[PDB]
Formats: sequence, structure tokens, C-alpha cells
Amino acid sequence: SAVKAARYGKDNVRVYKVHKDEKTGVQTVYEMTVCVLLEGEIETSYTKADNSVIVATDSIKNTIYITAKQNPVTPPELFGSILGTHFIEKYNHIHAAHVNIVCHRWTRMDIDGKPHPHSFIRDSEEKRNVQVDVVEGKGIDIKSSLSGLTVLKSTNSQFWGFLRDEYTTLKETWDRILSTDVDATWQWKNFSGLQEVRSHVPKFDATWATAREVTLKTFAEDNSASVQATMYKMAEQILARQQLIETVEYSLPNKHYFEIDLSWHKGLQNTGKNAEVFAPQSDPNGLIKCTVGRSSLKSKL
Amino acid sequence: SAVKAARYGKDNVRVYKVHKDEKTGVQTVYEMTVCVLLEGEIETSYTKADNSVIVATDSIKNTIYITAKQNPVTPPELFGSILGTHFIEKYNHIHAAHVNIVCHRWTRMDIDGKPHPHSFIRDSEEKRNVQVDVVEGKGIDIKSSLSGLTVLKSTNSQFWGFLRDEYTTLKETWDRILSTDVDATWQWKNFSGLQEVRSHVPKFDATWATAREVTLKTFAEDNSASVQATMYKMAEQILARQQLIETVEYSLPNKHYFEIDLSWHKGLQNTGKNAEVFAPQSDPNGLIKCTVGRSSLKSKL
Amino acid sequence: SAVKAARYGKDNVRVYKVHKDEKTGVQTVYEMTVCVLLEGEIETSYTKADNSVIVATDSIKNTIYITAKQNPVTPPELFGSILGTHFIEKYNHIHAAHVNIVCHRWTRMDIDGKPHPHSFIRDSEEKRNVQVDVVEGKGIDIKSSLSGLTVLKSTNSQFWGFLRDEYTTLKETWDRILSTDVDATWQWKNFSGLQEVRSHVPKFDATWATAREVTLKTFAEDNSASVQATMYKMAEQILARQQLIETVEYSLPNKHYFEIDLSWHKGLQNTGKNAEVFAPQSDPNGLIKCTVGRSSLKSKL
Amino acid sequence: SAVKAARYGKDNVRVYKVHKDEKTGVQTVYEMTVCVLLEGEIETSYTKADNSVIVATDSIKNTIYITAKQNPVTPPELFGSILGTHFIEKYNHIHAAHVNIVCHRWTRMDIDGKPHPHSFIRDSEEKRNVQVDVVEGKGIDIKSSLSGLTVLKSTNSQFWGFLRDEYTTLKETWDRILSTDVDATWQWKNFSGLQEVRSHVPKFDATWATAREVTLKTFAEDNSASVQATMYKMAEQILARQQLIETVEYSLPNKHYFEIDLSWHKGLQNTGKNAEVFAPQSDPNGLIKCTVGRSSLKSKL
Ligand SMILES: *O([O])[C@@]12[N]C(=O)N([C])C1=NC(=O)[N]C2=O
Ligand SMILES: *O([O])[C@@]12[N]C(=O)N([C])C1=NC(=O)[N]C2=O
Ligand SMILES: *O([O])[C@@]12[N]C(=O)N([C])C1=NC(=O)[N]C2=O
Ligand SMILES: *O([O])[C@@]12[N]C(=O)N([C])C1=NC(=O)[N]C2=O
Repeated sequence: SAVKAARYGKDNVRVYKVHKDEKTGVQTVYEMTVCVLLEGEIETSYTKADNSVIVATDSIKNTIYITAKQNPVTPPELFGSILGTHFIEKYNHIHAAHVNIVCHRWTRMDIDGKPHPHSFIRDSEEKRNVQVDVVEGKGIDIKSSLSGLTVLKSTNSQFWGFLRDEYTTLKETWDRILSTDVDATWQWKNFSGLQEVRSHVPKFDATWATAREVTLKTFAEDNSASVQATMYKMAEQILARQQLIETVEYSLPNKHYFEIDLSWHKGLQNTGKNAEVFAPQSDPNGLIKCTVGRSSLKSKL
Repeated sequence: SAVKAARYGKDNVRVYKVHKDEKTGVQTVYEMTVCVLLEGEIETSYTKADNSVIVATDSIKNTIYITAKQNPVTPPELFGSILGTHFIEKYNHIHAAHVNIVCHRWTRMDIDGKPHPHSFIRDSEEKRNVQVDVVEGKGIDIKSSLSGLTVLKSTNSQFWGFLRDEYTTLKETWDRILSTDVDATWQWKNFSGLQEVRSHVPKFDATWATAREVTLKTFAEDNSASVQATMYKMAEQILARQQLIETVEYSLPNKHYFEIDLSWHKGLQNTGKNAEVFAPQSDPNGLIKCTVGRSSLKSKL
Repeated sequence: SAVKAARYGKDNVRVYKVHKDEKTGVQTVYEMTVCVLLEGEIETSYTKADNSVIVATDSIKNTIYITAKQNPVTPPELFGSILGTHFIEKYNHIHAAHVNIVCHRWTRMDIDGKPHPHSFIRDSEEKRNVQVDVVEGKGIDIKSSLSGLTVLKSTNSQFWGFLRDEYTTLKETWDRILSTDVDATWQWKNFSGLQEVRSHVPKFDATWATAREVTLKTFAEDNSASVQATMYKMAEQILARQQLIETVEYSLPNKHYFEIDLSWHKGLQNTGKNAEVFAPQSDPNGLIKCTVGRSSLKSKL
Repeated sequence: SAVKAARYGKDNVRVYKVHKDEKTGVQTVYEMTVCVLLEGEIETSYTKADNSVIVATDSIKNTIYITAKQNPVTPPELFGSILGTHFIEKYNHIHAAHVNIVCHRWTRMDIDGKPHPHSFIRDSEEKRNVQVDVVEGKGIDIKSSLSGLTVLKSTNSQFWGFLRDEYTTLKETWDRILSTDVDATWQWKNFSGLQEVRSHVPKFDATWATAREVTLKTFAEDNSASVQATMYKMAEQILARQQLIETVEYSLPNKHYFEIDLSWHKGLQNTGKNAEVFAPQSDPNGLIKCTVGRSSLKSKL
């Protein structure tokens, strides 16, 4: 036998950081969950009980907290790049660091119409995430995402004109509920190293904000022909607004809300135009995915 | 043997309702999870295989949807009262109905600064709940609550002066993080029936809003001596603002954020006044409870 | 305002203990999650910022680990009684201790047909639990339970003869699937203190084993008329087999498996006698409860 | 813009099937959760609101149940292959089907020492899974796995000789607890189509059983130098026992159990040789991965 692939490290490292402005009194908090997995010349730890090649996962944990103490933790694209770069620079035999960060929301409270200097609310379980792959000799590859953004529209969604054969029971509809949990990912151009990442720092928060804005406005305003058609519109707009991202990926469940025929009970009308009460379905669910990039076709367009 | 207590029914009934204003185009959505459990002269279903006394749980489910079609689903205190009253009135041998409702958030989206007529966001997993116990001959007992309201303050929390003995290792502190998930319950005066509940309908939304407002403002503004002291202040204020509630209950976890001593690494200072990076602890957690009512002591106060 | 009820303590305290027989080499492991909440003369911690009356939750945590080091952790009824007794004896002003223990399964592995001396498998997420309420001057009240015991039978369950009215759509059936997650609780006679608990120690494991055995055999063998009828049979048998328990409680979901009519597709027959493929329903679910005790009726039986 | 990748279908489809032997009375149950995602000439559903190319997810759901009615659901490798093959054969424009199956345990109950003909227990949340990728013109690629197999050994695990630098605090140990949740995957040689899959049907259950047996015995018997070293031994043995699998992958968390120093309390000794009571850590956790294949090195071995 031989080792074909290996990576190891510390997962589920919860990290909080506070910034205190002593002049103004305003405090700002950040909370994340971090995973760092390393690759390199480590195969003998598996094959020969050679622990000399292992940077202990406990040490990786320590390093996450030390790096958070010594650097900004925002934007997460930067923090992840600093953290991954540390491992491949510090350890000659480590050649890749894979850093995943989930950022948790702590939104400043407004009390009596004024932002409070040191109190926060988890205003959504929506996350902002990064996946930062730092590969020695091959730069830094970053995927940024938002996830757990749960939305519903009560009309202006349709689904008709789909294939119908002997496996089909679904009725066409010109007016349905559409609800999803949005997972949207934008993948950046490869960066050559940490200096290039730093050179683009403002673009990270700006592009996350664009992605979120476009997602919400397109969902709300598109009289949707399908999940497929709507998500594509989102992706094409995000690509148009940031030239440093190469692709946009969406993964969207179709969280079904079924009509309830009540006509068996006193002739109650609760379908079609009279549909008011629905049964949300926990499972199963449609699942619709696509990755959108920029065109390179010049004929047969 | 004999049956000492029994109740049965349908749990986890997911319900959506939409209201459409055809004049304005504005749509409003409601989503809940409902449980209804019945009591009455049902013991022979357990002891004698007598199913004649069972209103099938499937029928209870149907009844939840029919009742939602024929009545408002808001405020949940009213919906639960209508629903519970139905069972004890319709079925002579059913003498209590226990209705639990969890209301899920669907907050209207603002798009380009304007409220959208038919698009919504799950802006928090915070819930608004009711427990409505409709007992034949003994009226309607309602407990209203908010739950899953997750908050954090980064300073202006203290904990010192606690008992110290041979089991104690905890350091006193004059400046710590305080974070919790708020579960707050207000219990209403007994109502004689559905007419009395209806007579107080506006008070339900108003009292939920007061409870939420008081919770947030007191959390944010109290330079807290303990979880105990802060929660008591919340409860006393809510009681002062609604004379139809008899008690207020809080159940609050103390979700610990531990300092991380980094002085072993290059003399890094990350404790006390220099504490910036903390380790959120998933478990264990303090758990602090109290039920507050109005005083009746006239001496030794 | 005044404090009407209060309790506080530490929740979610994970505890492992190992026993090592140095003569044989056999090791035995125990893992639990513990909650201890205290009551007593603590109201001034809420009303007056008086922390002197608070035994810190951190200290309660320490005490759980110290007590586990100094005593057996099995049976959990005993451990919980020792632990609760400690708080009301050690602290004059603490007058009740409420101890909840969830015991996690670590079943010894059999390797090549022989029990391994120090390797274990989580063979089920089924739990064994206790609730031990130690109340100064009023002894020790113990509720023991098993929970998360998930079972299914593919026939020999029926449900017919239930009430039928204008809310009813459910078809009678003489052959259905029955599946549940069993939560069964037995409540012991009040014990006067720790000596009386100790005097009955062997009965705890024996009664848990009886409850489990009776549950499984009755589920498997009863040609069930309803969940109600089957659960009652379980309870009556457990009461008959242990005179020191006063009541038995079951709480059982009816986890529905729906037939799927496929006759629209090539005349496929998949209902009634030809039902082979079913759709498990995640929600909603029936929920059926009862508490059974010993009879005291002497007439009209 | 253009579509670079797309797939869509139905997720979270719960499926039960029963087999009834009418001669013997013995019934056997199967329960799974299924996901099927399709690829093909579908880009215009995203770019042009062309629903004609969409086989509705609802129809995919119907097809899962129909296929389960008309075919064996075991082994899952076969069922997934039949199901995926159906989509690429039935629909000219569909060119890949990605089928994921999670199989849930229903183990026959033994009652009074005899296997019961129609009653079952969920004896573990451990799963058996498959990922079957059916790609037109490129056969069938199958990955089989077991997951959620939670184990612990109380001794005969070590971790010493790891890299030590200025980021390291971890103590070397020659005797620790080792606990994990095993996720083990074996990837089969590419199969040319459904006939080749069928030709190897007995190997699927046999190889799952080997993987499980090897996992448990190696975990129990290896005096482990590290998670890395132990998992490699598992993988090499599985490869040696089935020539039709090309690689074996393990993904193992190191679920830490920390010693508790109690020497501050009455000199209690609970470390090293006297360690009996430990604190299981929910997070963070080590995470150790490797993919093992057969060697092809002929020099510098
Ligand atoms: O995804 O869920 C489908 N299949 C289906 O049955 N639907 C009702 C869907 N709606 C869609 O928007 N697209 C789609 O492919
Ligand atoms: O609850 O968690 C405690 N015990 C304790 O150790 N603490 C740090 C606490 N803080 C409090 O506010 N109150 C309390 O009783
Ligand atoms: O509980 O789920 C019911 N109601 C119902 O509709 N059922 C199919 C049930 N089966 C039962 O065993 N009992 C019962 O009351
Ligand atoms: O993985 O958790 C480590 N790092 C570490 O700190 N450990 C205690 C580990 N034990 C291991 O078996 N391997 C490893 O790399």
C-alpha cells in the first residue's frame, strides 16, 4: 500500500475577538469557527509511526489563537490567508494549508434608536464563510460564500412547461410559493501570495455585500420561471459587478409548501385562487445547483 | 393497574397561512408548528382497546388546518384558544385541550429601502410561542413566551462576591463577557373562555413587544452583578407594564467565553485588560432560572 | 415584585469515568451528561445583587467531578442521590438539589467472539436517565427512564373503530407499520435519605432491565389495537414486577409510514396486500402519553 | 455569462421497503434516504427559462419509489446503479445521474433468545452509504462507505514524538483515551455498466462486512502510535482483502477526553496513573484524513 492523499489538523475551533476603542468606548466583536488541515511530507506518520513530521493538532489550535491575537480577523479572506501562509512558511515540510472559516453574526443592538456601544444580537443564523487553500508554489485560492440565508416569497413564482411523461404527476402552476436556504459561493482569481490578497482587501467585504444584495433583490423581484432561471440571474449579476471573481456557484433547495384540499369538509375552498393555508414539507426537497462563469463562445451563441 | 393521567394528539404540525390584500397587493405570511394534545374520558382506549373514544390524531391534524382556514392565526394566543375551545365543545367526552404553538419569523424584506409586498426573510431563529390549556369548566390558561433570542455583551458584566470554599476555583471578575439565549415566559390571568380572550386581543402583541424591548434594553444597559440580578430587573419591569400577567419566568444559560493565557508564547499578553481573543465554550454552561410575581408581604419587607 | 421560584446551577457537564481491574486487565467505562440545579435561601442574589448566597455554578461543576472521583457513578440513581445530598448537607442555606443524569452507551466490543478488555462501541443513542430531587426534610424522589429506544414492526399493528365525524379522513386499517421512539419513566417510592437509596441499590439496574425487556417483548408480541392499548400493557407489567415503583409513564410518538399509490404508473399495485414501498413521514406525528399506577377502586371496576 | 456546471434533482427522499416471506412469515425491512441529481443538456433551463429540458424533481421522486417497487433495494450499490442507469437511458438529453443513498439500521429483535419475524430495533445510528455516479459513455463509479460508527478505547493509545516548537504546549503521553466516529470509504474499480455491477453483487455486502470487521478489530487491538498510524493499518488490510477496490479513505475525528487535575482539592490524585474521571471535550477536535491505494514504487521503497 501507499498513501495517495493525506491531510490532518484541527476542526471546530471556536474563536471570539473583541476590538475596544478606548477613545469612543465603542466595542466590536467577531466570532468564528475555524478548521485548519495541513498537507505535506507527512506520509511516514501514517506508514512508519513517525510522529516527528506531525505538527500536533493541539499546536495548530494554539496557532489559530495566537494568529488571531496578532492580526485582524476581518475580512475572513485575509485572516485565512495569513493563517494558511504561516504554516507553509514556518514548516519546510508542510506544503499546503486548507483553512475553512465560518463567521457567526453579532449585529450591534439599537436601543431607543441609538447603536449600543457593546451589546449585540445574533440577528440571523446566516453565515459568511471562506475556504482558503494556501499551496506552496501555487499561491492562494479563495472561495467566499454566504449560507443559511432563508427566504420565502408568497407569489411571483411559477413552474410550468417541464417534461411530462409516464413518471409525471406534478401539476403545472402559474402561482406558487418559493422558499429556499441560499448557499452562494464566489471564487476568486488565484492570488500569488499574501501581498496580493492584502492588495485587494476592501473588495472582500464589498463583494460579500454585493452578493447578498443581488441575491435578495433578484429573489424578491424576479417573477420566477424556475429556481434554475432565477439563480442564474443572480450569478450573472455578481460576475458583472466584480471582475476578480471567476465563477459564482449557487446551491438552492426548493422547500416545498403544498396546497391542502379541504373541499371534503363543508365544501371549504382552499386551492388555487382560494389557497390560504398550506402544509410546509420538511422532506423531500428539490435541490438545484449551478456554477456560472464568463462566456468564451464567439459563434453559435 | 389504572390510568392516572393520559393525553394524546398530534405533534409537529407545520402550518403556513397567507393573507392577500387584493386592493394593495400586499401579502403577509404566517408560519407555525402546532401540537394539540387532548384529555378526557379516554382511559378505555388504553385499558380495553376501546377506540370509540379516540378522536384520531389524523383528525386532530385536519382540524388544525380547517381552524386555520376559518380563523385568524394571529395573535397565537387567540388561535390557540379558538383551537382548544373547539375540541372541548365539539366532543362531550373531551375535557381538556393543550395547544402549543411555535411561531417562526418571516420578516418582510426591504428592497432598495422600500418594504416588498410579498418577499420575506427568516431574520432570526428566535421564536414566539404560546401554551394554551383549555380546561372544561376552568377556562383558558395561557403562557406566552419568546425563546432563542441570542445576545452578547462584551463588557459591563461582573461576577464577584460569590461563596468561596474548598470546592471553589473561580476567579472573581469585574469585567467579563455575558452571552445567553433568552427564554422568557409571561403567564396570563386565567380567562373564563374564548370571549374573555377575545376582549384582550390587542394586549397579546403589545405584551410580547414589551417583553422583548425590556429584555434587550435591560441586557444592554444593566452593568450586571450576575445573571440572577439582571433577569430579575427584566421581570419586574414587565410585570409593572401589564397588569393582566401574574408571573414572569426567565430561563437563561450563561454561555461562557474563557480567556486564553498566551504568555507562554513570546510573552503575549491576552488576559485581564489585554484580553482580546477568547475561547467560546460549548459546554458546560450555567443555567439560571426564576419566576417573579407581585409582592404580598406587608411586614419584614 | 418578589421571587416566587428560583433555581440555578450547571447544565451540560460531560463526565467520563474508567474502572481498571489491575489483576485481570479488564477496564470498564461510564459516560454521562449531568445537570445540577439548586434551590434555597437565594432570593437576594436576584433582588439585591447579593452574591454571597451563590455557590458558583463553576463550583457546582467542580463538585460533580470531585464526587465522581470519590464515589461510584453507577447506578445513576445512586450517584445522583449522593451528589444531591452533598449540596443540601454542605450548605445550610441550600434546601433542594435537582440532579439530572443522561447515561451514554459504551458497550464492550466482541472481537473474534471474545469480549475485549478495553474497547467499546456506542451500540445505540438510546439513553438511560435519572431525575433525582433531593429536598431537605422531604427525602429523595427519583424518576428513572429509558429514552431514544427506536423500534419498528412491519405488521401486527391495527387501528380501527376510532371516532368518525366530519373532521375524519383516516381509513381504518387492520395491518399497518408501527414505529416509535420509546420514552418510559418509572417513579420510585420516596426514599427518606441516602441510606434508604443505598439499601435498594441492586433494584435500580434490575428494574431498568425489566422495563427494557418488557418494552421490547410487548412491542414485538402484541397484535396492537392502538399505541394506547400496547403502552398500557407495558406499564401494567412493569408495575407488577417491582413493588417499589409507584407509577410508570410512557410517551410515544407514532412515526407514520404512508402507503404510496402507484396505480397511475403502469397499473403498479402497491397498496393493501401489495404494499411494499412506503414513504416514512418526518412530521407531523401522533404523540400518545399515559401515566399508570396501581388501582384503588373497590366498586364499579 | 455561461453555465460551467449544473446538476439538479431531489434530495432527502425517505424510502422504506418490506419483504414478506408468506411461507415462513418472516418479514425483512429496509429504510434509506435517497438523493438523485441529474446532469445533461439542461443549460437552457437556467439561461432561457426553457423548462422543456427539466425532468421535474417531483418526477425524479416518483421514479425513486417506482424503481424501489420494481427492483431489489439491496445491496445499495446495486439499487443506486439501477436507478442512475434508468435516468441516462430513459432521457436522451440526460448524461449523468448522481445517486447518494444513506441506509438506516433496522436490526431484527431477539425476543426470549429467538429472532422475531417482524420486529426491529435501530441498534446504532451508524449508516451504510453509497455514492453511485452513472455517466453516459463512462460507466458507473461507486464509492461505498460506513459512517457514524462511534468507538472508544480506554488505554492502548499513545501520542509522543511529535514536533515541538514555540507553538507547542501538548504533553507527550504513553497512555490515553482514543475515541472517534469512523467514516470509511472504499472506491470500486469503474464498472462498464449495470451488467458488470450485477456480476459482482455478492462482493458488496462482503466488502462492507470486511471493512467493518477490520475497522473494529484494528481499533481494538492496535497499541496505537497515532490516529494516522492506526487508520493506515485498517486501510491496508481492506485493500489486501478485495482486489476490486482501488482506494480506501478514512476520515477520523480525535474526540478528546481531557484529564482533570483535582490536586487543589484535598490533594486528590486524578492524573497520570491515577486518572479516573475525565472531561469529554465537545470541541475542538483533531481531524485526520488519508486515502490509501496500492503501491507502484519499484525503487527507493
Ligand atoms: O425543482 O424542485 C423543480 N422540480 C419540481 O418538481 N419542481 C416543482 C421544481 N421547481 C423548480 O423551480 N425547478 C425544478 O426543476
Ligand atoms: O452562573 O454561571 C454563575 N456561576 C458561575 O460560576 N458564574 C461565572 C456565574 N455567573 C453568574 O452570573 N451567576 C452564577 O450564579
Ligand atoms: O395516533 O397517531 C392515533 N391517531 C391516528 O390517526 N392514528 C393513526 C393513531 N394510531 C394509534 O395507535 N392511536 C391514535 O390515537
Ligand atoms: O491529532 O489530534 C493529533 N494532534 C494532537 O494534538 N493529538 C493529541 C493527536 N493525536 C494523534 O493521534 N494525532 C495527531 O496528529
